[PDB]
Amino acid sequence: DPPATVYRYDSRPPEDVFQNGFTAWGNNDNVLEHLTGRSCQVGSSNSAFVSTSSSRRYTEVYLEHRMQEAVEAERAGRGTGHFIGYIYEVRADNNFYGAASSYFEYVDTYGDNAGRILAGALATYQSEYLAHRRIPPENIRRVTRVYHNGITGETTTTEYSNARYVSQQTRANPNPYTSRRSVASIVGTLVRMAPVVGACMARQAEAMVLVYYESIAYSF
Amino acid sequence: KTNMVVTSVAMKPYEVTPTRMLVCGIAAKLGAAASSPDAHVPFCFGKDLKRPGSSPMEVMLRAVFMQQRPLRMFLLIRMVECSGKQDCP
Amino acid sequence: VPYVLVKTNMVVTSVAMKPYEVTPTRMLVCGIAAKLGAAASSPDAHVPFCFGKDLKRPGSSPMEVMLRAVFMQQRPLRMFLGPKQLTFEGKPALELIRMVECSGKQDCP
Amino acid sequence: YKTGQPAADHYYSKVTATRLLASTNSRLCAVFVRDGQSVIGACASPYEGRYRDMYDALRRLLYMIYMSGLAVRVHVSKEEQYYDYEDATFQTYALTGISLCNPAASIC
Amino acid sequence: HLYKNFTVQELALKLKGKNQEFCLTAFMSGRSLVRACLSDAGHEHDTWFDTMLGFAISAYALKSRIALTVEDSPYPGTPGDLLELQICPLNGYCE
Amino acid sequence: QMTQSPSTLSASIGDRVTITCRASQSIYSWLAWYQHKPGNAPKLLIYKASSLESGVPSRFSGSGSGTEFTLTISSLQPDDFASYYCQQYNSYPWTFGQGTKVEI
Amino acid sequence: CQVLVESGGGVVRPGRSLRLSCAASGFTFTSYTMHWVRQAPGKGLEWVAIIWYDGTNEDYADSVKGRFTISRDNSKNTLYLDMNSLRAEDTAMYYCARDWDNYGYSYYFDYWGQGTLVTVSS
Amino acid sequence: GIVIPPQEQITQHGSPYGRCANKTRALTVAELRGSGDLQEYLRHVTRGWSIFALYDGTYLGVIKDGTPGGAFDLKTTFCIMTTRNTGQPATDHYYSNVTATRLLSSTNSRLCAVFVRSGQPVIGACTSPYDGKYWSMYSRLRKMLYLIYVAGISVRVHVSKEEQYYDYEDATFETYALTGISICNPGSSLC
Repeated sequence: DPPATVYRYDSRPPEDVFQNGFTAWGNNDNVLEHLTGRSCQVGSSNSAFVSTSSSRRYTEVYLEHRMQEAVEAERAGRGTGHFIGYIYEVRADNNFYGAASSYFEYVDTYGDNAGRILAGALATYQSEYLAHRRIPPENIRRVTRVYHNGITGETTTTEYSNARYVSQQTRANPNPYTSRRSVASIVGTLVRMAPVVGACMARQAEAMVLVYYESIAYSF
Repeated sequence: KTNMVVTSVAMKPYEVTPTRMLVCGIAAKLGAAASSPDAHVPFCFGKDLKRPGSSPMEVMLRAVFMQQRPLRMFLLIRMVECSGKQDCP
Repeated sequence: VPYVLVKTNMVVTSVAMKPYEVTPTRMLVCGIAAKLGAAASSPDAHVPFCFGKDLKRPGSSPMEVMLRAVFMQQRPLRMFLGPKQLTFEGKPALELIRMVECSGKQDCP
Repeated sequence: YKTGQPAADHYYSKVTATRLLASTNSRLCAVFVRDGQSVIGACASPYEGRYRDMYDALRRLLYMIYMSGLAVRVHVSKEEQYYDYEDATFQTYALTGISLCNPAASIC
Repeated sequence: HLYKNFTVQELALKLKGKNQEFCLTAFMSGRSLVRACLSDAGHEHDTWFDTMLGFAISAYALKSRIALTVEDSPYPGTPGDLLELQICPLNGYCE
Repeated sequence: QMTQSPSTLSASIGDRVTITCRASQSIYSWLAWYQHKPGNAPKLLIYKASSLESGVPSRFSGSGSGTEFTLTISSLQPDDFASYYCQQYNSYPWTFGQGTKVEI
Repeated sequence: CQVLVESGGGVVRPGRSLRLSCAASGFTFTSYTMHWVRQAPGKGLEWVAIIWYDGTNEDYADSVKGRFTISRDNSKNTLYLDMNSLRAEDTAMYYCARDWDNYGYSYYFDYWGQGTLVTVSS
Repeated sequence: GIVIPPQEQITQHGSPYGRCANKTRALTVAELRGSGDLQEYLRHVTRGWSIFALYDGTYLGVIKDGTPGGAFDLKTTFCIMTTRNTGQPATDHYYSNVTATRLLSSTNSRLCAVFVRSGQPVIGACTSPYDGKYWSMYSRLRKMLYLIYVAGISVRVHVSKEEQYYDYEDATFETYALTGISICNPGSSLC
């Protein structure tokens, strides 16, 4: 069952996304080069996928987590404290491919040894759905704006409705994405701490520290 | 304390006993105001050096500090991960 | 009598550990491995392996360290399976005696 | 608490770890969830219990399956019951094994 | 002395005679470079060094800042002794 | 400590015999029941408090209720005339029993 | 079939060394963990020595530590127990036992020996 | 060239069933042909119509070659003792900027890791929790090996050349025992 509505996070203001929306960084079709996190690095970013999520709780916890990062920087004196964030409710057309379905389809057809176990695990934990090469502004329906005041510590939530949304009966593509065998030398599934999140989503949200998942999952 | 999260993890020598270390840090309340004294609170826990292995509290402390989901600390003697939004909002 | 057989080009798919039913003095750290290139009809796609661990002396076995690293990195290896069998999920699971990460075609044909 | 149940293994499939509990000198506890509902509570201890030696090899996998929400099945020994969780509708029992689940192999 | 907001740059674990030391070379673009080793002197039968090394390895791999207090080393070119290791809040700065 | 009872007993051919062994602390199911021919090598009879080794007559049976263990011989052919020892393999040391004699 | 013959027992004055030998046939001598156990006259059996299938671990009972040294050999299929500083207590019937679980670490024994007398007195 | 362990590293007769004893390794045909002393030694020791077992083949007195593991069916398998006490001096030998690959581990034995830079092996370095004078160092080096294997960082390995292991087969790189692993960047005092 493909998910009807997906939620994707970003920091761009409503006046920009409602007209421009999101776009793919580059033209990388490989499924792991996105999931594993190389195609969303600093200097190698060429991803043709825009990462999303199919669960509003996963996106909400990221915003709650980044809420602490803002106030923590206020404690150290190196942060403004005030925060802004956005969750864009995008209706899934026939251009979205599920990470868990995409990843497992890769591993089955191109050898078991080509995929990291945490790469598949991060795909499921993320409920991440990839947008192919663009998201037109006609695809955005609702944006939830969360504002924080460090002086008061109170969060104000406001919901906006798109003026260019087009009502259609659409759903995500149940089928996965097919990409060639990756010539790339994969080192590890890059993630971000507080909380665990794929590198692609973390970078496309906005220096950010990108930490190997295989170097932190197992205790020393 | 409820809806707490751990911000700083750190273990230090204990001068009282040469065979005892203290994992000691600072915990912050998720979403609380910085000016509110309730958010920033000390946290301290002890480990005997003679025991070979890792204490069962330290494993969970590392896990929760790594994944940052909140905790409820019972005065520290024990602490429990938050169950749900209606439980630990 | 099962003569030790050299298994080539597995990747440890699943890691599963259990208490040993023989004595309270040994762990049973085990897993399910799958060869690459063979059909799923043969039991070569879900071959189970087991190995004990000494629970009296704290620490981690070097072979356990290898199993963790390799299974995380999903990397090929060659095992020397046999000749002891241990129970696992109601089916036999052979014991491995040493495991070698493959280099190339010559090492792991 | 020793329930006196006839020391048999219990199979709980397709679960993931949430809600870690721990104390100073006591056992650590984890709730296990499938499809959003609690199924079993499994705990391990290095200080008291029949499986007190079990704890290092357990914590080596519990940390992993807590960091990574991987497919896990719990083998539970029901000899000892625990009441650490406050108002626990789910039964809390001792932990004897953690097995990563492979649907492709269809073992779990 | 106290040092704050330092991310580790190098970590080494080497031997010295009978004993073995482990140390960190921590550098921040702002101030100068700091180096500090700790060795097991009378702690061979203890478990202090093992958890010290676990914390150091985790702090390096997880790429977080450290705030450490290191005693002064009178001999130039030789790292001072470290007593406390403290992982800074993830993706931020210590207080 | 891991102590048997009774010290000695008698039973004709075709009867049954029960021997109990108790421990200060629980041994779970880590019990071995041994037959000691006076002037020969003991041969293992009962393992895990319930199972039976290969080549052993089925008349022997074991009950493993935690602290208290029982061993029963359903029918006593003359071959069953020996001592019987209860052994733990849970914790240090691997204590044996004191023996119980079976004769006419 | 599995056999285990003992050898090398006799009267020994206090404070002298002796060698107890165990020979086995029909199977690998020390692919199994092998133990050494003794019985005092009119008392309960106790456990003394353990040998792995390679010789890695050799632990002893609390009463034979520092005065008993255990040994294995696969070339001649022999188990050896060396007694030094023999005391009056160890006036016992000694024999060796093979473990059943195979490939190490069981504390229950399948095949024992006929036993050899080692007596310590003035 | 293929590194050949010396003559003294061979047991009299290996265990049956194909499983060599602990702390021993099966013998491949390449190593057997590597040294003629071993050839003549096994030529004169073993008499009669006897065929033994090898990993890469067999032995008769010509030598046949087969599939890996195929000949393990027959009982007698040659076992080279993995460890040899060279007698070389106790010093520090450092090899810098290499990364881990091709790990080896056995039953109740050591953990090995080939170190490679620029595509070719440099030094085979291993640690053993049980055996060896550096047994107090596995519980310290396993963490470093795991980190530098999962992250694949350029790391310098410091070995002591007393013992000589032979856990790898057809190993061009020599195998030794490792003492200090350092995560370093060029031009540093802790390097």
